[PDB]
Amino acid sequence: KDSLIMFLVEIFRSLFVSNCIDKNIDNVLLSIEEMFIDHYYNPQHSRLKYLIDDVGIFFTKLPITKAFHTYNKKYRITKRLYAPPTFNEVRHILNLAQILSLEEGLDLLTFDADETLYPDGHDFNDEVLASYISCLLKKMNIAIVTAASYNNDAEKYQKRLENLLKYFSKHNIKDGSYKNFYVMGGESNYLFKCNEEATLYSVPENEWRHYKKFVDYDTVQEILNISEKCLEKVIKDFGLCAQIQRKEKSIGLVPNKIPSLNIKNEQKNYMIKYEVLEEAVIRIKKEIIKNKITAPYCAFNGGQDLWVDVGNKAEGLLILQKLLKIQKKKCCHIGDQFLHSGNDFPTRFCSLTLWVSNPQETKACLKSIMHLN
Amino acid sequence: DNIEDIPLGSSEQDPYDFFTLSDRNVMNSDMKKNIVQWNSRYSYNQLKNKDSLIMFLVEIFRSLFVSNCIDKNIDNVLLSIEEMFIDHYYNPQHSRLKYLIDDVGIFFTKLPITKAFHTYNKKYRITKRLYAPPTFNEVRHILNLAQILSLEEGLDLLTFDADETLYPDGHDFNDEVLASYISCLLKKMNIAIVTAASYNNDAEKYQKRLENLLKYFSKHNIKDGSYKNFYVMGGESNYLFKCNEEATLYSVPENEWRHYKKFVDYDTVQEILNISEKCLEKVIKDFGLCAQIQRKEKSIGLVPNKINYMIKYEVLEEAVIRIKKEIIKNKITAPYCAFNGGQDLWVDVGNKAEGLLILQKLLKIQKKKCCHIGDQFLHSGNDFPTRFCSLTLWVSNPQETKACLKSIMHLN
Amino acid sequence: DNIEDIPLGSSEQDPYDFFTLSDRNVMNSDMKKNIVQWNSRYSYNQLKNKDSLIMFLVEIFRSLFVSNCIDKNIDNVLLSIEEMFIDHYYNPQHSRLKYLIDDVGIFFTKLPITKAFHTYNKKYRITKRLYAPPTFNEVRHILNLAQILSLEEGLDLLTFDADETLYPDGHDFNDEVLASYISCLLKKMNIAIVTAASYNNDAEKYQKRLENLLKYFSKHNIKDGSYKNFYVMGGESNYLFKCNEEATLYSVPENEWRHYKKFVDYDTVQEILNISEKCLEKVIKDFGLCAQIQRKEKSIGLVPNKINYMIKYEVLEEAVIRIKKEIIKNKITAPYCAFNGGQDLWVDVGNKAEGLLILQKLLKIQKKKCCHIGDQFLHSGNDFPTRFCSLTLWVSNPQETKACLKSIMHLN
Amino acid sequence: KDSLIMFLVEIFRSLFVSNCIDKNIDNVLLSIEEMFIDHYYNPQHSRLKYLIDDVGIFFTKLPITKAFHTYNKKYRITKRLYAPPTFNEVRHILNLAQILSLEEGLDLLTFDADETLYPDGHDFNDEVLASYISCLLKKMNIAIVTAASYNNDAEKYQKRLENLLKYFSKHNIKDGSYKNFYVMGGESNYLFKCNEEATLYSVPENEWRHYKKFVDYDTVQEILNISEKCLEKVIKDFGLCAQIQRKEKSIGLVPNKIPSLNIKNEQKNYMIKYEVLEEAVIRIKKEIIKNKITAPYCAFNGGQDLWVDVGNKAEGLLILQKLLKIQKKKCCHIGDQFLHSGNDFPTRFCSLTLWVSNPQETKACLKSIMHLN
Repeated sequence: KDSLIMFLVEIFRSLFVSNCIDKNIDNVLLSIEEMFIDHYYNPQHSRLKYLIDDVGIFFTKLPITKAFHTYNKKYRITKRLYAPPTFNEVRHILNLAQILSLEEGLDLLTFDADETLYPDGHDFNDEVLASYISCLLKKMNIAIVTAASYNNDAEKYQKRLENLLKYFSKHNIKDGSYKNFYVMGGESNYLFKCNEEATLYSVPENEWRHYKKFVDYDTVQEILNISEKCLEKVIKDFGLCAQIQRKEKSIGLVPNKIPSLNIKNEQKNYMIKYEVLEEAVIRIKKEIIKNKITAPYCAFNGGQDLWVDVGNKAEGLLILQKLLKIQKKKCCHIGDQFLHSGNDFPTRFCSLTLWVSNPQETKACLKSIMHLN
Repeated sequence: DNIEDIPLGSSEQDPYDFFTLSDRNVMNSDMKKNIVQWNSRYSYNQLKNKDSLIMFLVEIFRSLFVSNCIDKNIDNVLLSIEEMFIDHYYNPQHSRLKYLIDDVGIFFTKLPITKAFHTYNKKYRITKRLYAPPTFNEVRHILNLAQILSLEEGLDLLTFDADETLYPDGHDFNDEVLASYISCLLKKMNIAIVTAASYNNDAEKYQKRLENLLKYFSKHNIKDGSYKNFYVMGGESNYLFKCNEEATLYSVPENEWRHYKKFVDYDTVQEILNISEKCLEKVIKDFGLCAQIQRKEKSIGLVPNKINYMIKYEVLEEAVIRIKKEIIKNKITAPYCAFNGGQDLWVDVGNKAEGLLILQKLLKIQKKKCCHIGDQFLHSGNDFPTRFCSLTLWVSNPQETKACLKSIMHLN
Repeated sequence: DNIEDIPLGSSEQDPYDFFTLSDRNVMNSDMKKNIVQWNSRYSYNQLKNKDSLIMFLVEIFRSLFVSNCIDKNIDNVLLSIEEMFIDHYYNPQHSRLKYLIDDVGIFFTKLPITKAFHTYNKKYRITKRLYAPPTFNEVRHILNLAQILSLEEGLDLLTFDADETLYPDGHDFNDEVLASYISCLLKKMNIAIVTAASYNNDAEKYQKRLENLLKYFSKHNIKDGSYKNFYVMGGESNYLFKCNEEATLYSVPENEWRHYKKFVDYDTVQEILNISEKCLEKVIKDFGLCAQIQRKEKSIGLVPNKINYMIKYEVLEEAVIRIKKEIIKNKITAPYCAFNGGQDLWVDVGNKAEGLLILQKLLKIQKKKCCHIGDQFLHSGNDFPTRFCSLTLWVSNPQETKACLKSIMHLN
Repeated sequence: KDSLIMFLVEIFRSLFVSNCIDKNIDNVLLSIEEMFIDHYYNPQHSRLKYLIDDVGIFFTKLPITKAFHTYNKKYRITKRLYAPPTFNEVRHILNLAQILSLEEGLDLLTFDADETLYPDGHDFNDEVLASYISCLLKKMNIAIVTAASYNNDAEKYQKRLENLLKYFSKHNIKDGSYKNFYVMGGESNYLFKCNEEATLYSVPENEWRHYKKFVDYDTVQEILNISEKCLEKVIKDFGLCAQIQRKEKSIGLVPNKIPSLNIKNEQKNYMIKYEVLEEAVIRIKKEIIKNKITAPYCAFNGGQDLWVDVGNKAEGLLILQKLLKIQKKKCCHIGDQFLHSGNDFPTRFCSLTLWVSNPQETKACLKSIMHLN
């Protein structure tokens, strides 16, 4: 799951079953906060490292006590006699705590666009969410990391973000704010910026090529050929109706449309069992590790088709960090961890990370970002 | 055979959920739901509680897979499990399968679980997976296949949990392809619809949700008198409707079916609603909720206010347990159902198991010839006991309901 | 208040143990027993089943320790737990503590758990441990301290599970230091001994095990008539003996105490023994065991043959469950106890909870003024319900029994 | 616990609940055996490595199927309708499987003397067990690893093994078998052999010094001083009545005798809570790791007193292996894993290891060693 959330959940459970969760529990909260701050400083030798081995690194001193006190007044979770705090609520607590930790401020806010901004299969379609990103764009750089691989063609990427770009053109671009907006395609392969006319344009590759570690063209082609052989073997033994699609630095297994239960004349994408997709992801990672590949890559499920890309969203996050000359403490990222189950590419060590189950919680977290100043 | 002797425990609580997998607000698309079932710590206890028999088979197949022998001749293990299943069919009480699992229920047919496994495996080749063992969704598909293949003789009654399968996300019936399967099945066998919605005795309100479906019924079914076999049940076991010549529901006279339902002195009914109303009012005050209470004749509910204002899922669970505890505190033995919906809370003085038995006794159908289409993710086990009333099939989405009904259509 | 309404479930089974921590053959010295309690996967489910209330406190203190606040002012958590304990003392049925734990039982005294924690911590400084949280053995010591400190008014009855505490490894009583504590306590309060051994109505055989203890009784206690308060109970609740002028046991007349025990038609008693004897004979044949069956008037047992030939512990567990299942198959409702000893198997048509209540009613003692010294590792929960009859203390070895009795000696 | 045992236990449980455990289950057993042999060959890339990460290395092809079939006829564990196979029984199965795996034979048999041979606090006192070691001594070298630290004084070590040495003198030493017997004191610090007169004598340190990796005298003294400071701090805050005892290369915390509950005039060793001893072991390991000590050492509980020695029983096992010029496949060790809870010194990778809860199971395992030839 996520060992840190389970740590706080189990503590709150045991505090609840003692029938003292609604009294003054500041001694427990302050002790947990002092332990969290003691992991902020001297992280490798903190006591939290022994209690939880996969804490990672904390880049800010979060006020978990003040965050709990603030959230509890809003939802009154301590008043419930029969329902103790849940996994979802503790996730909300740590989200508010991470926002409150950034007292000095941040300059880079990144969104895993596949997970939070647009609902998969459609374009940006949230007028209120565009307004929150709008006012925040003025104060800080906002970057968008998207897994779509359209090479460096900015028109295809604009089709998904057209509504937000139209909002930019109407209200943001007036006072030079528009320069702060950045978009990252592929995983770390294509970069796009915004212009005065509110239209996406690809940044020259030579400007940001030096920041990223080079990956040999022979090595990536080796990766795609391995993935092609595995996907072909997986289609053969499961008798699937899918095909392998190869991009410049991307390869995926996409289902073929077939006539289905709709009578006479209609189509539906061939449903591939989610279990078969996970089996394929494990086979691909097993074969890639067998060939001793050090180059970073990401093989993810993400819906009904499987895709293997070179580079990970963490690499694009660190690219934007090093390019904009921002320290790691002053940048945060909004992304959903339910979609990436096994991780191995989680950015908990690259930048601050927020967990937001649906676009409505994104509005709530972005409202808190507005209130922070 | 009777609701009085059937085990309910309406005022019990399933062990608490900290991960809130039932929260269909956070879980959104089916992709995120399927991720958590792979991780055992995320969903184990919640899962097995919904259907322990399936989990029992998951553990056997898991050990078969990790022994690296799941793809060899495993017919000895499967035949042994089938032999336990048949021995539980012949002698359900005090069987050995009953000893292993207390809540296994009753089997009404000889389950050919071996053939169901061989056929399901041959179609999807799930045994070829070297790194992913068979998951919970696939063994529940096998149990569906085993129950369909078991049902060799035929059916007379088909029942649908209408809130779960027929209505998309609370909307009205809007699946024309599904109507064709339902119409062809009504021609051959009786079709019963049980829905938790309580619209008093207003037949037009119940028809409004089934308006699209009844249009297909009037187009093709009205020709051969199959419409008489169609029945709808309101409340949970409180109101009964049949179909007339036109595509409109007409209420069955109360005197015709009154005796089949277990008697409730009615004074207790409104005592239940008064306790629930006081608890919900206190819950609204305590959490400052923006909601309204809708009270029916024998039903009461807590519904969010129109913008819909969001009610915290955990507050809904808190209020359900408060109502059950306060109902115990007044020592009320009447069978009822207080369930936690996605956005709404509802307390009904009926149970869908009670209405299923009422439909069985009215139509004078034996239990072997009765089946039920229902999703076991949403309904708690204490409110509706699984496989105690009839054969039970599990369907997660309208597509699997289509496939099950198509397979039932080609029966024998 | 009565054995008839008390919850037994004599024919139930505790969830199976794969690690066999109860196997005192493999576990040998107390060092190896203490190792496994630190690992949660080794002993969790088995432990909590023996005393869930203690485990409930372990989880709270575990979360307090991992919060790195167990050594700060934790009096708010402890006072809240104490407030739940007192609320469970006033209203045990339907209390909130009863909601958290179903098998908590009844409290007969206001537990000062806060003071018991503060005193136990101040003596051993268990809160100073930075890497090891408080274990199960230390919280069960605190519960012992909380129950002794709770008992403020005083005692009239003291009961010993003789098989567990008095006899060393099945030998006769051979602890002269313990006799002094027992003698001083008899002077002030009545002392009752319940032992599972069944020697028919032979008072000399029961005395042979207590011969060393009765020598001390005759030396110091006989002077002040305290010997009259001493009572011994054979079988499990079948035979009763008192003390006479000399250091010899004399049987209490049956007519004096017959009515207190729940009636058994006796014909069922021998039906139970016949079922058990047939099951044990089949078990001996099936596993080729070298053992003998000893049948008493109202007791029957399976005992290893003299060289002692070793009987596999798991075969003993298998035979216990076989006997319970076959007893159910004949639908026998009489309260009995079939327990799995270390080397022997025994089926008694009595229960130590039934005999404890018989001693309570005979001496006309209120439950608040009754206590029991017993080890909860050996006795299963279904046979002897914990804290349903009187206050219960947990003792692992003769040394802790000495310390508890010394603390009881200085009471008020 | 021990992940491998749990693997077999859970499989046997699921086989039992299917009500097929008494039928022909050779397909499951042979598949598990083939998987075990496939981890014997190419161990780093075996499928067992993925299913169980801590399998370690297997030095022989064990016949787990034949071992189960042999054991089942003896105890009829498949006939039990209500009790599935336990942790103890599966441990017995793997013991028999490891014995049967040594078809070619072994030349070195080692006993953790603290755990199996003598019951703690007493000397060797098993006439029948001495007979089994007697006949086995002729065919193979038998070594004894004991944690007692008496320097290189052979008289103190003979006091614990006097009964077995007397058995050696009467029946073994007649035909030159006595030369095979070896004893290892400390952990890997003192070595003893047997002579014609059946009396222990210390082997010269220079003969076997080269095989063991050298540990600086400054480093071991650093270890003992750290342990002395920790034990002193532990005695101070718990108010214990114990004292620190320092040997050449050993240091321990030993309880002080105090007058106890026995009236007037008697003594008893001060009881130290087992929880305090575990807390001290963790503190000592934490401080030693903080000072970056690479030298092998062992800090164990083992009763009522705590002892910290330099070197581990694994080092003595490998010393005797390299000294006697024996391949790892032809040597086994009999020791109990209940006493060493957290391990970190388990010899599952050094040699074959048997698990034997009491001296009676040692007699049973040594009878099987007799039957192997």
